[PDB]
Amino acid sequence: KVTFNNTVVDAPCSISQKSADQSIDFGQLSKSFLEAGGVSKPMDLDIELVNCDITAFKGGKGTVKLAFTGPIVNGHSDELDTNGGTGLAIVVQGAGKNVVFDGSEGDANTLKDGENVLHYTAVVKKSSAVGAAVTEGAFSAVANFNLTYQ
Amino acid sequence: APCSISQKSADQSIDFGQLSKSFLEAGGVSKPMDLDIELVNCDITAFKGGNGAKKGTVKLAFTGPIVNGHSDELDTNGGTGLAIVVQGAGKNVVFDGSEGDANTLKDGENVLHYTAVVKKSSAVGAAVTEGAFSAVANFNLTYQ
Amino acid sequence: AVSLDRTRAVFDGSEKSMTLDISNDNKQLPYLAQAWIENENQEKIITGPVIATPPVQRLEPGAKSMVRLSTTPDISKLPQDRESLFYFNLREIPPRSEKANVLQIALQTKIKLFYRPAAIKTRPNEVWQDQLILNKVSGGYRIENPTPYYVTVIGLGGSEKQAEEGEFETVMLSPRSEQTVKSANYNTPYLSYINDYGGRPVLSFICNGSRCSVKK
Repeated sequence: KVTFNNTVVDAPCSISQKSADQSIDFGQLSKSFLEAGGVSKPMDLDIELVNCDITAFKGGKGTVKLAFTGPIVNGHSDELDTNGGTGLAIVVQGAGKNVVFDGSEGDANTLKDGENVLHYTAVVKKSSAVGAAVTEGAFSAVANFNLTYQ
Repeated sequence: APCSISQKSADQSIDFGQLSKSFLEAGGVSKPMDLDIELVNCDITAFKGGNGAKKGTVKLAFTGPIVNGHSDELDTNGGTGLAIVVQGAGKNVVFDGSEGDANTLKDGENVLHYTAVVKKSSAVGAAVTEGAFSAVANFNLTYQ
Repeated sequence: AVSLDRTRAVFDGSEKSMTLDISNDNKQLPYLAQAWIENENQEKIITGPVIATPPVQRLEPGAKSMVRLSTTPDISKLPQDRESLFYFNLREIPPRSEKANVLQIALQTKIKLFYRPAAIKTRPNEVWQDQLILNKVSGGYRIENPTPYYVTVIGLGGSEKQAEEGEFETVMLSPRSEQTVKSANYNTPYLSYINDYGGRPVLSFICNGSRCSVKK
């Protein structure tokens, strides 16, 4: 006789984006425009959930807590501080709600029926820091997309 | 009669390890694993008691619980959606006791080589669920 | 780009070490994978009793590797008749971007890591969650977990279908502990939980007044 053995488990989600380095480019922006109170065009920040059963992020409770984390503009958890000393900050919108990066729970069910991509939009703007001023120069930032399973 | 299964091949185990429910449910197939039947102390030479004996050939047959409509899928004990599929010479094996193809045997020992995999069964409604699974198959030989 | 192989990890106390599989699902670029351990309050711990190694590693495109979980002599100071809670973390470091003015996303997977002493070692598909006791109270039920294991409850309703699809607030009971959850009273209570494999079985109760035990 031959006895076959195996085990089956629920796998955690894996993510990916249109870009291999998981980034979105805001292109060039006018220092004066942002300085005057103008904002960048909201960019599509789409995260594809793969290698898992998405029947936990769907819409229509959740066993997977979802949250974003990154340095924030003091006093503004919804403003993701950036690198480059440009004075700019990044804001991310989920599904009618803003994301916070102080490590606060986000909406883990923002999945539109028939899809495995969570949709967000991100805009660049002058920091809300008192006496902040937009300056020429390239900026960048990294946000941690945290999935904590129960 | 001509041969005898090796002590190690008569009772063997194959462990495919831990698999992803997602992978399986989406049609994923596990890595293959070797399943070898070792025939030892074969005396085909002495298999000369009536040369009708078409060479020292042997046909192997497998038996075990089967998935409805698919006799080439060994059913897993417990659970519901999984299935084991075994291959030889690129040909699938059926678990209803049907004799396989003829294998030429030389004196001494010969090794029948097969490979196995785990996957979702082809049965309708088949749903992969998590947990520990095991499937058992028995085999018998007939010599020609 | 980097992924873990399970949603929870059970560490067999009879073992001194075990491994977890990780993967760089990105076929084009290399990503780094950091791993560390947190205590029950999710605070990072570096000095044991459970250790994660390597703390960081490079994964070429499509590369499969693993993280090792090891224990220190202090592991024996943990209670040996119940489980102890830890958390395992896997977070990637995407390659620095080429473009300027960019935002990058980095995935961090956090899962429960249950230290299971040898004395309570378990068998392949064993169930202990069927020892859960339900006591009806003012506001809902008081879940009682007398087993030496952590039990994660994800549902509680009057039907099997309601236990699963029902809107419930997931709560985890510690070994030998109870807890009250707000809920409507039900004739035939049904509970849903997450087992070692990530499965979500459904338990059916039968009540004898304010007490409800699982139906065998």
